[PDB]
Amino acid sequence: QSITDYNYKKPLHNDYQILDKSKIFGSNSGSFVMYSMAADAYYIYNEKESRKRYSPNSTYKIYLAMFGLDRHIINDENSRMSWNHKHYPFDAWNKEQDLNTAMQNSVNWYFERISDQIPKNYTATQLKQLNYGNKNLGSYKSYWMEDSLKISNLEQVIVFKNMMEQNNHFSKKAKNQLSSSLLIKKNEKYELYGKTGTGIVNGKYNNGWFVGYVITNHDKYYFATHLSDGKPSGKNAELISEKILKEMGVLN
Ligand SMILES: *C(=O)[C@@H](NC(=O)c1ccccc1-c1ccccc1C(=O)O)[C@@H]1N[C@@H](C(=O)O)C(C)(C)S1
Repeated sequence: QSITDYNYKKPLHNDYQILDKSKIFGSNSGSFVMYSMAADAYYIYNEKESRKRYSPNSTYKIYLAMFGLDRHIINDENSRMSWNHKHYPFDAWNKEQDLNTAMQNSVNWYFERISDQIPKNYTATQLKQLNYGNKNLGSYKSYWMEDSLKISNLEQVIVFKNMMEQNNHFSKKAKNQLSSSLLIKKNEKYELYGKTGTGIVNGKYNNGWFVGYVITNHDKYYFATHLSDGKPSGKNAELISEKILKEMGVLN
């Protein structure tokens, strides 16, 4: 909307390292950002592109889940929601959900039902405290889905790291419940947590995301891949993230 709604220009006062992951990105365009907790350092492929703000799409379900937990819309004993019989094109959406199944299968209606219960003033307060991108709530409907609210790839990392790692307003039990819903892979070497997002505009992919974090025995890393062109889907952003993280030594 405004002059600053499409970019993040705040300096990184940290140590940062330029990466070249162009061979992994291939015919896709976008950026990758990682932050290491132990190093207090950022690692960025395509820094210019990492500061452009895009709709977060389904990655904002991270924040809707945290808000839903914070406001006691869902909890640790019961995060179940019944299906209202509206037919969806995916069978995984046509059934009862809890936080885990909704996050895993990116069930939009579950998060929409959460958002409907959240008053605009609370969201505005939270996006301000979190420094969430352009903080633009617009019409306040599905404002995170190809709409007013935009965030950069660099901000996806900073905002998620700060939300989880600072001693703040969100409880440890909420943070733990969200983490459980985001767990993708666990083995002897690492735990990988994350969430995809895919935007579709006029039948074409236009905006792919995979935002998450890795816990190893030595460190914790927050990361995000954004795709703006080529085949810009969440699925592809996840594949790219895994290839990059592997090369960097984060996954062993
Ligand atoms: C998350 O971003 C999300 N996005 C969408 O569903 C979406 C966004 C914009 C336009 C269309 C759609 C969409 C996708 C699938 C089916 C129907 C529709 C629609 O509204 O017509 C949900 N998350 C994605 C992810 O990558 O995790 C998803 C593709 C699983 S769907």
